[PDB]
Amino acid sequence: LNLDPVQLTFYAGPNGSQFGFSLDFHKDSHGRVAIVVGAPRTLGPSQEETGGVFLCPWRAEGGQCPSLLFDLRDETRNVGSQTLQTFKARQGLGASVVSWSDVIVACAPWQHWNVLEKTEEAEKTPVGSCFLAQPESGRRAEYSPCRGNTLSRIYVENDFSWDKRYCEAGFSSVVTQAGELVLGAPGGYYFLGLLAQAPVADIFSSYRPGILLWHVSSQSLSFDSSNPEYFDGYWGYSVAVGEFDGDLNTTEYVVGAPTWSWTLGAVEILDSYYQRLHRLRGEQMASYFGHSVAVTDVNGDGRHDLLVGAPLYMESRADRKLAEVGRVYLFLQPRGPHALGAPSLLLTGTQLYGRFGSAIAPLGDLDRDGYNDIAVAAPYGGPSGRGQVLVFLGQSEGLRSRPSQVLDSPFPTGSAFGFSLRGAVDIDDNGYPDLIVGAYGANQVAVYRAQPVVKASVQLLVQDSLNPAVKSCVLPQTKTPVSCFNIQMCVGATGHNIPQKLSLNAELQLDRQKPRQGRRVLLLGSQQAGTTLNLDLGGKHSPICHTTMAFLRDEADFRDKLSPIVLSLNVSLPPTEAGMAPAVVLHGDTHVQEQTRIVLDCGEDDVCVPQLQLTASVTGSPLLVGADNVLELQMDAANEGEGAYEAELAVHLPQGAHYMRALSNVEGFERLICNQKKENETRVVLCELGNPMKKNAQIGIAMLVSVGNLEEAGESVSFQLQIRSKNSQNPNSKIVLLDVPVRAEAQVELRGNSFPASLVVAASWGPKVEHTYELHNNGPGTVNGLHLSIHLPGQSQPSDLLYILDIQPQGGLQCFPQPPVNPLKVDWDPVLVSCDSAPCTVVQCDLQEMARGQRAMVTVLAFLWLPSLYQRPLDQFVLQSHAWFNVSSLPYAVPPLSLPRGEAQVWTQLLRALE
Amino acid sequence: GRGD
Amino acid sequence: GPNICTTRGVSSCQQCLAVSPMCAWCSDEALPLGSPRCDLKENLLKDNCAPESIEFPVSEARVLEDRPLSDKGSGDSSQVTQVSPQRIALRLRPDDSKNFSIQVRQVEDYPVDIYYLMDLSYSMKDDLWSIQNLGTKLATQMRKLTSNLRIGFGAFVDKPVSPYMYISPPEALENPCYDMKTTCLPMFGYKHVLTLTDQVTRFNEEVKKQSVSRNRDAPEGGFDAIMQATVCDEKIGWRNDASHLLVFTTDAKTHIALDGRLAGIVQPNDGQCHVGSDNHYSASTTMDYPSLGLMTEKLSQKNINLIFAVTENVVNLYQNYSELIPGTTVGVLSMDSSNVLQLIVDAYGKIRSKVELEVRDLPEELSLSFNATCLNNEVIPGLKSCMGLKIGDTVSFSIEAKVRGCPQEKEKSFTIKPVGFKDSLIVQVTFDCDCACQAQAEPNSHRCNNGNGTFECGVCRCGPGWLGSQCECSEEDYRPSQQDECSPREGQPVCSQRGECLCGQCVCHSSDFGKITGKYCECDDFSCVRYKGEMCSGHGQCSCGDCLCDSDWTGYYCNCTTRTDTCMSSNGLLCSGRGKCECGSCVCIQPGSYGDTCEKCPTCPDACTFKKECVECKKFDRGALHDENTCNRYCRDEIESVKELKDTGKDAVNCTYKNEDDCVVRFQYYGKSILYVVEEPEC
Ligand SMILES: *[C@@H]1O[C@H](CO)[C@@H](O[C@@H]2O[C@H](CO)[C@@H](O[C@@H]3O[C@H](CO)[C@@H](O)[C@H](O)[C@@H]3O)[C@H](O)[C@H]2NC(C)=O)[C@H](O)[C@H]1NC(C)=O
Ligand SMILES: *[C@@H]1O[C@H](CO)[C@@H](O[C@@H]2O[C@H](CO)[C@@H](O[C@@H]3O[C@H](CO)[C@@H](O)[C@H](O)[C@@H]3O)[C@H](O)[C@H]2NC(C)=O)[C@H](O)[C@H]1NC(C)=O
Ligand SMILES: *[C@@H]1O[C@H](CO)[C@@H](O[C@@H]2O[C@H](CO)[C@@H](O)[C@H](O)[C@H]2NC(C)=O)[C@H](O)[C@H]1NC(C)=O
Ligand SMILES: *[C@@H]1O[C@H](CO)[C@@H](O[C@@H]2O[C@H](CO)[C@@H](O)[C@H](O)[C@H]2NC(C)=O)[C@H](O)[C@H]1NC(C)=O
Ligand SMILES: *[C@@H]1O[C@H](CO)[C@@H](O[C@@H]2O[C@H](CO)[C@@H](O)[C@H](O)[C@H]2NC(C)=O)[C@H](O)[C@H]1NC(C)=O
Ligand SMILES: *[C@@H]1O[C@H](CO)[C@@H](O)[C@H](O)[C@H]1NC(C)=O
Ligand SMILES: *[C@@H]1O[C@H](CO)[C@@H](O)[C@H](O)[C@H]1NC(C)=O
Ligand SMILES: *[C@@H]1O[C@H](CO)[C@@H](O)[C@H](O)[C@H]1NC(C)=O
Ligand SMILES: [Ca+2]
Ligand SMILES: [Ca+2]
Ligand SMILES: [Ca+2]
Ligand SMILES: [Ca+2]
Ligand SMILES: [Ca+2]
Ligand SMILES: [Ca+2]
Ligand SMILES: [Ca+2]
Ligand SMILES: [Mg+2]
Repeated sequence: LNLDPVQLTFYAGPNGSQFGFSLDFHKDSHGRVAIVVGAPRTLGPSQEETGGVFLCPWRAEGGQCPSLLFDLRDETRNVGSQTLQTFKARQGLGASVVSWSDVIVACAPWQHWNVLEKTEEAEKTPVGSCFLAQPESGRRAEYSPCRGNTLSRIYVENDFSWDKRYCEAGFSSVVTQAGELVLGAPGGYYFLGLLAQAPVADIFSSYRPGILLWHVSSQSLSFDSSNPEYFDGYWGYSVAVGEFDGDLNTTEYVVGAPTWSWTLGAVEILDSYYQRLHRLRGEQMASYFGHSVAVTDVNGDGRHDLLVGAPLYMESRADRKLAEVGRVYLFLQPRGPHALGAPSLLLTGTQLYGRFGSAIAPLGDLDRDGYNDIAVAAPYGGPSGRGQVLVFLGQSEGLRSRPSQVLDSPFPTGSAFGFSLRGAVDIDDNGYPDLIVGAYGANQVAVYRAQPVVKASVQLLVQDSLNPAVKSCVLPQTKTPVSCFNIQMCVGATGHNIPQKLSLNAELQLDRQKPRQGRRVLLLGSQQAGTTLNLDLGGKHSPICHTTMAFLRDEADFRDKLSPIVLSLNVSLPPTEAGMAPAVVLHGDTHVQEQTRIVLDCGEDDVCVPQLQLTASVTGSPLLVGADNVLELQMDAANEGEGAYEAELAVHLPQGAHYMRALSNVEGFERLICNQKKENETRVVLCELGNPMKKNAQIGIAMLVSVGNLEEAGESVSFQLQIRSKNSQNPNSKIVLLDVPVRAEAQVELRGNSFPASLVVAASWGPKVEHTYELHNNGPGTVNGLHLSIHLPGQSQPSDLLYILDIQPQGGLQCFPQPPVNPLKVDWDPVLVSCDSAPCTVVQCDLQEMARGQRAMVTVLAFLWLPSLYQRPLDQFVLQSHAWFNVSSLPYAVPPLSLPRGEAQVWTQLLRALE
Repeated sequence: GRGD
Repeated sequence: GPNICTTRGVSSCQQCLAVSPMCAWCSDEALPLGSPRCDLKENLLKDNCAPESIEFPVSEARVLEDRPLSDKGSGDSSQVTQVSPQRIALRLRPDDSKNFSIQVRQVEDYPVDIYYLMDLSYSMKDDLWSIQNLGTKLATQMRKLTSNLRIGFGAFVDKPVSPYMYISPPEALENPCYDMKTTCLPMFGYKHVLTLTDQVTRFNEEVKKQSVSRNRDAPEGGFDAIMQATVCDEKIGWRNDASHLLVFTTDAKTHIALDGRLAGIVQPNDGQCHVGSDNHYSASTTMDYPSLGLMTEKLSQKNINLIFAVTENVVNLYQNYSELIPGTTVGVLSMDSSNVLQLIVDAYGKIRSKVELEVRDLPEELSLSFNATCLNNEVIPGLKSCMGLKIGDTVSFSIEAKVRGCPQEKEKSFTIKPVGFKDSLIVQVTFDCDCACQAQAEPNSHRCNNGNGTFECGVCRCGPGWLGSQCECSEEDYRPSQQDECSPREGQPVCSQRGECLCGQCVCHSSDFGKITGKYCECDDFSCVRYKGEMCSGHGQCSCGDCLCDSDWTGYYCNCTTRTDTCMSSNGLLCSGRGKCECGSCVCIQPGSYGDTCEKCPTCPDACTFKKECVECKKFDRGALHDENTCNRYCRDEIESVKELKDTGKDAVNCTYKNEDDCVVRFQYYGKSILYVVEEPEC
């Protein structure tokens, strides 16, 4: 919003060094803020792409930066019979730089490590390493948690268990507030994903120059897993820290696994001991869900909110085509124990291949409005594909879908603008957090400074009615009496660190609706309908109020005496900019509008006092809990008094209820303009009833409202209905309260069929007959106490006329038949053969809890008894299987209306061929 | 156990 | 008559033509201040005003070129036509629609070139042995389907970078499997070995000289090879007039875009050919893996069919990928690639059995509704694809093009092309909004108040300030009025509280964020219902407060789609014949049936219940349904064959249907639907 896209500071690095691949703010001891920039391809002393880190001091004009020197010589030591080796060529130093306190932590993800012992070696691989430095004291330290001295032969015999030879530690790094370094190793445990943590103090204390392989005492690493889902998940591709368990003492880690579960993606929230607390599965495969994760409080609730990026998400285009644009997921943290379900918002990029969500950077309170904001990056987005960064402002219920600002890449094409972002630090020290965007393609870093935000507050006060026969003032230069009314226009600008020379232009328009010659009201001073006051509010902590005189034109001049007079106040920054960027950004309600009208047929009293009556009647009384209830709130309005000005129908909707549409019975005005609004703590809908609601006018309004989320409520829900106007005496109608009962109900389908339904038996192993019973929870509410009893004739023995086999509860409802089915492991006019004739084989199928709309199917495997088929080959049999449905109770506060119960019959017709 |  | 043409417009020919397609205009000087100039043609013609001066443009579609569909294929490649007509010209008046039909044929003996892209990991050593003579075996099975067959070979392992590859000891760079006491080639990203050639013996020779290489991580760089094979048209040797099959054989997960960060590669993969004179992927070690979206763009652009010949352990992974890559088929591959020859033939037959249309470069002002005739003569509505076809079958699609208002471009052209077909239909749309009377325009005519306004088309279009029929009433000079028609009815608001009652006519307000129009300024284009924050769901234009939904969409909120492609189920019937289609979604009216396409039901009548009549329809041709066309329209099974009574491999529906002759018809249903009907039942 208030980021300045004109005065940019550009920091440049060596050409082709990828200066800007990663960056962070560094605050030295003196308090000055410097920028730490990583250049993972900076040439080393041997003309090799070792990488480097640059510490850029804050300068208005930017420019070059002095490099932060790190050791870049390949090391080698002989410990006993082994020869530890370190290879720093193409190590990518600076690929991840994080600053904490006075320590700069730059990692080299692709640094190689190798151990030689006799002929056998350790299979030189990119273990990775991270370099720690204190720029003030000059201290240097290193941390390579995945270095080992185990030969490659040992790993083969142990099935590559605890194989950390390819961690690439430092791929993603973050330092907790307590001061514990957390490194992401997407390749650890054979590309399974690894996480390494160690206090920064212990890393410095335990570091010893010339010792390539040491062990930090307090370090803790993640755990290897045999679950195939985690295979090749790159667990640790991105890492973030935050609070997600309600205990401020403990710190929780947010780890992204962009290829978890066969390239599905996932973000895991785990405590300091790596015990998983919650997992957020990706939405689309190969979308790289979890590529970037950010933790911030975007709704001012005091609880951190999780943001996940999916750069390669392909949104379903309107033409049934998939377009790769990227997506950012917002997971607002609910109150109490974490219950993060579906994402609370879905920000989707627009430019194809833009990789929206590639980098997410919390911005703090960019506008100081009380809600934290974020800046999502599209390194290849924008109309020209040069990349852009979008700024989203937090609000009381998450983020705003519309990006408040869009920063376009000032660099050439293919600069990867916005690949790395960082904010929440006031670099220039003007009270507003600033943003720095890295573009390693152009080897430059762009610094965006946040400008002060002015919260303009415009208030226009004017009369409610005009009486032309009350001419008091006289037109200047003449004495022709006219009807004059006062117009008060209070303007107030407030903000933090705003300039003391703040000026505002307040434009007043009288009767803006009509054309210039159609204006009915004019100002006494200029005899014109409109003025532009220049208000300077520098140093003013209270609104500035100005008053003018507006007179009603002569009655014979204008014929329209019914259309309300509309007064507008525009307010805007002065054009003093003269081409330069305005030092401030005007924000808030800068445009107000108020109405006034000529006193028309208000009676001898010259005051319009209306009388308003309302009637409430709801249709669809049963509000089934868990069902998308739609209620028709049929209503009637009567203006039994005089004319009502700006008559509006007020409906107080509960949290579950939502306005859908409102239709009136007036042919000319059948559709009512309803404006949903969240009045103090209860949402309300304002539907117009005609601005000059005529006397003796009755309007019947039928509104459809969607009521949901009734589970977290009582037996009933009520609505507030009132008709409010802008008259002086009796402006509002009596509030009519309408209550609708809330009920929980559900129904279940009991159906089954025979496979085959009929099987002509020509008359042990023989014809195959199986019965399948399926239950569907079609009811709006969930079901609990699922019970089923199937009556199957027979004994599963030679006495049985139809051998039976194992019963399969596909839905998940186990049962026990009365006679033990399949005693042997081997699978060896019709008369109603019910279960009565033989021992009734009844299976106690119980599923207890049944999800809404869920279907459970139980099938029985049976075969006609071959010896029994031969005997009695002249008696047609129709094997009838009967089942009974049963429910304990709906799991709700009030599950009335009995419980679902069914009675279904399934039979198979043998059709004795030799009957 | 793991790999190609 | 109180039609829309007379109510609105009545100001100029230009405005009335945009009122609605049915409106006309009379520029004749007759009827002075009488009947409205704009109305239905019969209304205008009925009241005289017909000196052949009525401007009533009619939308027309002309076939600029339509060669007949070639019936034989092969022969001369240039003359092989699979879509007819090939070019059509559309002239659409404002907010008008015109229907046009096209035909698509799967010509027999159409040339096909198959490019074999085989993963060469160490686990594919067994596979490479069975492929040894796949060139001749593939040729024999294809010569019965195509005269012109050309086969190429390509291999891939992974990026030769520090991870994914063994870089130590130094010997490992030359013999990666040296730690296993074996010899193998050094790792390579993608290696084109044999360009598409008709000499099938070359394929056998090249495969015999190939060898495997060993990498570290399970995922392979397969998608890198697919991109290079698709975009290296000259190197690979694709023929424009031929079916392009890209057999992609692998037995492991595949690296996707953004995986190159492990190797340090961050540059996005551009869809360019980087295969050099050495036939190796030059940018393998310096460019990231392609994304799914990029591959689909290049596969669709090059008209290449991708076949995932993968093994069992990754069949689901590539099946899920195939969902995100439309136009791809997945085939289960044996662990030794022993059934690849049958996999290719089945894949090719499946590819040629379907026709799906795609629209390219469609202007935003146009919408299209497609109806498919497919096999038989049932016109499934809102469907752009026909499945179940065999070679030689012709399907016809009826398309209606509707324009959103009057675009100012006046010349647009889009292409309708079936997926995988070189042939396409080029539609040239020429919008026609202004009328011919505008040519004889008088900027300052003495008729229009001594030339203070422009005269054209038999009426006066007055300039600013001056209003009236002859521009003689000014703007404010006639504030008083006595014959004013500002109020639509007595006692109603003048000009609907949105205009000025000057000179009788209602002059509408500035119409902020919109435009107020009408005899009483009642109509507008900013009052339509917004379904999800967009007026008319962004699938329609507001016309006097009514959402005039364009083609492809319908409903008061223009949010119900007319597309029924979602309903189309593997079964070949809309929503599996168990329900209808409501705005794409399936309504499973059939009891016990559910799913996205009402395809899965476990409590419905068994196959036998109905398949009994399917055999009675063809195997017997008696009783009924034989005259109802069900034996062909509905019965896609086979006629009486035998009763093997041993085909339980997959789909074993044992049915002892009893016929009218009392014979026990033992028929077995057996994912091409096949009915093993008994040759002769026993009574
Ligand atoms: C490939 O196929 C589809 C592509 O979208 C996906 O299959 C689904 O995978 C999920 C995760 O394994 C399955 O989840 C489970 O579903 C049951 C309910 O069916 C639920 O009770 C469990 O808690 C769990 O969520 C899901 O069933 C499965 N769907 C189907 C139709 O099989 C997935 O992306 C891929 N499946 C693979 C790789 O197995
Ligand atoms: C694709 O098929 C559908 C369904 O046949 C076509 O829509 C239907 O087309 C017919 C013929 O134009 C319409 O008939 C009409 O009836 C209405 C009254 O209901 C009348 O006002 C029209 O003048 C006309 O006589 C029918 O309404 C229409 N829709 C439905 C729901 O049946 C569609 O046009 C076909 N598309 C193409 C490109 O051929
Ligand atoms: C749900 O099932 C139970 C049995 O599991 C039913 O209660 C039993 O019903 C039989 C048959 O009437 C009686 O002989 C038992 O004494 C009952 N047991 C009790 C009441 O504990 C029950 O009626 C079924 N559904 C409901 C709630 O009606
Ligand atoms: C657009 O639809 C019309 C029908 O509404 C088609 O006109 C029919 O064309 C066929 C084939 O020539 C004739 O058999 C019919 O007799 C015609 N109309 C009718 C219903 O009698 C028209 O061909 C379609 N599109 C084109 C290409 O103009
Ligand atoms: C198109 O929009 C309409 C609303 O304008 C949707 O109709 C709603 O459907 C749901 C589900 O049946 C009902 O609960 C609502 O009450 C309906 N609203 C109405 C009738 O105003 C309709 O479902 C939408 N269609 C699609 C495909 O989304
Ligand atoms: C965490 O430490 C603080 C000390 O600052 C202590 O008050 C708190 O109780 C500790 N947490 C728990 C769960 O005890
Ligand atoms: C808002 O509503 C709450 C709940 O009824 C009430 O406690 C509070 O005082 C209200 N705030 C107002 C009226 O400003
Ligand atoms: C049912 O049909 C299948 C397929 O023909 C056959 O394999 C099986 O043996 C049959 N079962 C019988 C005859 O019971
Ligand atoms: Ca905690
Ligand atoms: Ca929060
Ligand atoms: Ca904010
Ligand atoms: Ca700042
Ligand atoms: Ca009064
Ligand atoms: Ca193999
Ligand atoms: Ca690999
Ligand atoms: Mg492999």
